[PDB]
This record gives sequence, structure tokens and C-alpha cells, in this order.
Amino acid sequence: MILIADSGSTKTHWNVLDQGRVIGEIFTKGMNPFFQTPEEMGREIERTLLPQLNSNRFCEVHFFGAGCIPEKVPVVRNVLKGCLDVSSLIEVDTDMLAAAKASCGRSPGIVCIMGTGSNSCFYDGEKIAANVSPLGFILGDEGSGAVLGKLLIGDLLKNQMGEELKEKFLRQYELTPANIIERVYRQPFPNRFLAGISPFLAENIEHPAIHSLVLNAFKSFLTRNVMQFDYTRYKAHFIGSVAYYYKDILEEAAAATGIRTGTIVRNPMEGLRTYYSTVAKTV
Amino acid sequence: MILIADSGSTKTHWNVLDQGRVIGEIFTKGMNPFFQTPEEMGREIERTLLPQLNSNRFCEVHFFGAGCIPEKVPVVRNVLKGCLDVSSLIEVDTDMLAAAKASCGRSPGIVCIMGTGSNSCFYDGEKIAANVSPLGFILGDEGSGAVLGKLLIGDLLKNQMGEELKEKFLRQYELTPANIIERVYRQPFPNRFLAGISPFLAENIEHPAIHSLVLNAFKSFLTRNVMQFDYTRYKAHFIGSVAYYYKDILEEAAAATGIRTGTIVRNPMEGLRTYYST
Ligand SMILES: Nc1ncnc2c1ncn2[C@@H]1O[C@H](COP(=O)(O)OP(=O)(O)CP(=O)(O)O)[C@@H](O)[C@H]1O
Ligand SMILES: Nc1ncnc2c1ncn2[C@@H]1O[C@H](COP(=O)(O)OP(=O)(O)CP(=O)(O)O)[C@@H](O)[C@H]1O
Ligand SMILES: [Mg+2]
Repeated sequence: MILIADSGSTKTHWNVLDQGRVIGEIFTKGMNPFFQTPEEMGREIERTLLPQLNSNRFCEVHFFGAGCIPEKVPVVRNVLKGCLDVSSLIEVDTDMLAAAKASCGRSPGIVCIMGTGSNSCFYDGEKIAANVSPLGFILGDEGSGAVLGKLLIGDLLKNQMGEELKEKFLRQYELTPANIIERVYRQPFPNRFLAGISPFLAENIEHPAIHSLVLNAFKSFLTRNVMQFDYTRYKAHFIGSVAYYYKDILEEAAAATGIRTGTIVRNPMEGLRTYYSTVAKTV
Repeated sequence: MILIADSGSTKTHWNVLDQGRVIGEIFTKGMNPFFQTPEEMGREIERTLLPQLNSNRFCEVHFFGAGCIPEKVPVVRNVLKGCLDVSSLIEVDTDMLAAAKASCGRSPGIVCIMGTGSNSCFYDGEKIAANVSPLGFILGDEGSGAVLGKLLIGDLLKNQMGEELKEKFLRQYELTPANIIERVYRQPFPNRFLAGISPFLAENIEHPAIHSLVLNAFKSFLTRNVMQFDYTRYKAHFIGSVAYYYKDILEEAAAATGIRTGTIVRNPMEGLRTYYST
């Protein structure tokens, strides 16, 4: 009856709300209109989503994703209307707004995403009222998986972390220094590659130098992004796998910088379902 | 007459030496064999160097450049041989070895380059004996023009430096944030773009936040790169426009970190002239 989606770098999460039930665990590839053509997006829904659905008939669709800024929402709406039989309404907005709806519902707060990339905004309870452009894995995106990966690879290859952790990393991911350079400078989606090797931090978090890398990265995200908003007045909510799997260090960073922490959740899907059952039910 | 050259990402510096005199000072574009075919290098030499010479006869050529690793030495040497009339010797090596010969001559030393990129090595008096791979403008290249540019843009756009400096930057270079994202992530030579806007720091160095940016970047270069070497035994030499035009801050970084600076020079040409005169 209702279809909801949150689209990230790696995957899109789809949920169906129908007759008081939730059907989750429906995944496709990411669906970012800055990186995919309308025919690529259409091909992807047709081939990978529709087979997982009993029907393509829906009352409403609420699609959220990276790249679904104003300029791109008509494109995405178009793709969806061509694949799905939607009787009422198709909403398209950003992953950030999904994170806000999930974590804050209908009330105000500071909302942050910490996954492959990172992002932060002020949500007024209805819409994003302010935001800090992340700037990508090179210039910004502090605390993201990609930046964590960027920091780690720099530390290991420059021998900042000793021989053992370096060789353990290269052996684990079957990388040479030459391969890493190739992938970072000369292949598509280097941010994805870097994020993909960042779990090495969580696995080795016991090492003081690893713990420190993560702590400093997070402090950097908070001071450069979150502290731009009225943080002494509003809780900051965090959504994403980086936020979640390094939750202890994120709280440590917040205590050290002076930020009131709120929700820390792995993904916004549970919160979005709450949104569409409770608050958004009425409209 | 002998011809000496030091080639980086921006320029190739050439000197003609004859009878104890420097007979010409000539610039062409950079010639990196990883970024140019042998053909393209030949054309650039013929079109831009040769018109600036009054003969193409040299006893020796000594060409130093980024990318001129052993793998590429035959390719570069062949282009030079096909463009010039050299009687005795064509030597081809790295910009790093040029910095070493210039700053150290025949004595050991720690040698660093701080230009568009950065690099650090130990020179044993004859050849480079050890080095720290720079890792490029994303992963490494601490203290480089590219990285200074990267730090600046982040700081300005994320409002860490005030509104005035941000507006001044965007106005000066006729840039929007959209343009910047485009140039950094989706256009060729993003490191060159970043390095190309880095002079804004030198132009605004009296601003505390600007000075702070540069000091911290230099500290990071020293701790991550130079300190890998036997720096209490050898003084560290610095070659490059970034090392030169931020000399005072580099010395401050060095004193803060316990590194003993030697030579700080804009480029190795002076030193290379001394080298070939002994
Ligand atoms: N168990 C785990 N331990 C450590 N890191 C993990 C992890 N599971 C995932 N990650 C890391 O989290 C990052 C991606 O998390 P997430 O799935 O939230 O990103 P995403 O790309 O879908 C959101 P966006 O694109 O909006 O930033 C990657 O860096 C990944 O390696
Ligand atoms: N007067 C000046 N003040 C500050 N920065 C300067 C400068 N002149 C050049 N730069 C910057 O220095 C960087 C390059 O340094 P340099 O001039 O040594 O060239 P390079 O590193 O490409 C070696 P080569 O000269 O052989 O090409 C660029 O970011 C450039 O804009
Ligand atoms: Mg120059």
C-alpha cells in the first residue's frame, strides 16, 4: 500500500507498509541521479526491485536518497511513475530528510548522517532549515567511512602505526601499496573503496592509535559541522553505520566537544516506518 | 656548453652553462613521462625550448624531473637525444636527486621538496638511499601546495575562517562552491587546481587563521615525513616554492618539532650550477 525507500552509496532499503504490517529486507543497488541516467535507474527498478514485490501498485511512494536535491526530484519522480502504478502521491527527497524524519519525527533537532559520506543539518520539525555542505571525501566529509579509510591508509603506508597493523591490513584486503594508489587516484568511486576498507578500524579498535584516529576524526566532524548549528539548545541525532559501529567513540567525541547526543541508529528505516504510522498517518 | 633542467608539475627550469657563465635561463612547461607521450614531450621541446636556444650542441645534458624513475629514463633520454645534439652524456633522473645534488653536493643529508606536491628522502652523498613515499594529494603530500589548497578550501567553505576571507577567496578566483566541487572531483589534475589557489595563503598570511593553517600543515609534513629519517644527525634541506615562500613558517614548524633546517631554496638551479662547476 505504501512504499518507502532510503537510497545510499551502497544500497537502497525498501519497505512496504500494508494492512498494518511492515515488509522490510528488500534491497537494491544505490540509486543516485547524479551518477545514473534515467534509463539506468529505470532498468534497476525493473530488474532488481519489481521481482521482489508482489505488486507494483501503491497508494503512496516516499523515495529518499543521496543526490535527490530539487534539480533531480522530477527525474526520480519520473522514473518511479514509469515503473510503479501509484494512485496518489510520489514524494522524492534527500537521504538527509529521511534521517531527520526518522530521528526527530515532527519536532526540531540537529541531524547528522555518518556512513560512506557524512552530512549535518538543522531540521525544524517539517523540513531542513539549514545545512553544512559536506564537500566530498577530499575536502570534507569528516567522520565518514571514506575519510576514516583515507586517514587509515595514510597512517599505515607512512608507517605511523607500526609494521604489524600495516601488513595485517594489506594481507586482509589483498592489497599492495601500488593497488591502493591506483584505486584512490585512477579508478571510479575512490570514496567507496576507502569506505570499504574502514571496518579495519572497528576490528582493531583496541589499539590506542586506531581508537585515536577515530576519536580525532569524529571530533573534527562535530567541531566543523555540528557546532555550526545551535548545539547548546538542540540534541544532535546520528544515522548511519559509522555512527552506529563507533557509537562509543562518537559519544566520547560529543562529551569532549560539548554536544548533546540524541538518537544514534544504524539506518533510518525503523524511524521512517514510525513516521508513516504515527505522524504522517494523519496526512 | 652543458644544459641542466629541473622539471616539475608547472614548469621545466633550464640553464645553459658555458665557460663559467650561465648563458641562458629558460622555462618550458612541465614534462612528466607519466602524463605525456614521448611524442608530446618532443613537440613541446621543439616548439618552446629550441627557439630560446642559439644552438642545440651540448657536451652534457643533465635532465631531472618528476616521474623520471628508472622505468622512464630510456624514454626521456631518447626524446632529448632526438631534439638536441649531445656529444658526451645525457643523464636523466628525478627532481628529488636534483634537490639532493643542489642542497648537499657530495655530502649526506635529508632532502625535501615542497612544491605542488611534497617529498622527503635521505641522500647518502652519491644517490638517494631512503625515501618516504608521498602518497599523493589525497592520502599524503603534507605541506604541499595541493594540500595547502585542500585545507584552505575546506576551512573557507565550512565557515572556519570567517565570512570576509571566504567571500574574498571566491571573488578573487571567480569561483563558486559548485565550480570547486567540479574541479576537485570531476576534472583532470585536481592537485594542480588546488595548488593553483594556495598562494591566497601567502597573500593573506598576516591573518592568524591563515598562518595557523600553514604552520599546522608544515608540522604534519615534518612529523610524518622528515622524522622517519635520522634527523638529529642530519640537517634537513628544503627545495620548492612552498618551502621558500613560507620559509619563516617552515622554520617555526622546524623549531616546534626539533628538526634542524639547512638550505631553504625556491628551486635547485643555483645549487646544480655549483654542483657542475666544482
Ligand atoms: N560492522 C561495521 N563495522 C564498521 N564499519 C562498518 C560496519 N558496517 C558498515 N560499516 C561502514 O559504514 C560505511 C557505510 O555505512 P552505511 O551503510 O550507513 O552507508 P551508506 O553509503 O549506505 C549511507 P550514505 O551514502 O548516505 O553516506 C562504510 O564505510 C562501511 O564500511
Ligand atoms: N610566489 C609564490 N608564492 C606562493 N606560492 C607560489 C608562488 N609561486 C608558485 N607558488 C605555488 O607553488 C606550487 C608549485 O611550486 P613550484 O613553483 O616549486 O612548482 P612545482 O612544485 O610544480 C615544481 P616546477 O617549478 O619544476 O614545476 C603551486 O601551488 C604554485 O601556485
Ligand atoms: Mg616553479
